[PDB]
Amino acid sequence: VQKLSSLVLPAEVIIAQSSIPGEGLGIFSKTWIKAGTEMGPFTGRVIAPLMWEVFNEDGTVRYFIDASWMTYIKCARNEQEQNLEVVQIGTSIFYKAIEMIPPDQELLVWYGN
Repeated sequence: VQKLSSLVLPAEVIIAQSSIPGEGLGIFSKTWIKAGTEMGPFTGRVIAPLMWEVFNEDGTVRYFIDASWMTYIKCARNEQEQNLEVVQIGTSIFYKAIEMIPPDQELLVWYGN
């Protein structure tokens, strides 16, 4: 698996106007992004129970991470336009490409499974 770090904007992506109605900027692929590519860690403030649940082993919510160039990736409104899934590694949040992503396609993230 390719690993894109959340520190500095990867060569594999650029920022341009989001194809989605409300939010202005978005992340667009610049090269092919292979299936399984993981991006992160997504960093932010830990909030007691842009924001993602960090889960316990039993599937309950432990806390929220509230916010990187990753903060420019907009949310998929539905599974059809989703091409990134939130994955938890330990208590860290990564985004993972569900499938191969073609060049010049907006990166849109949501919950998986």
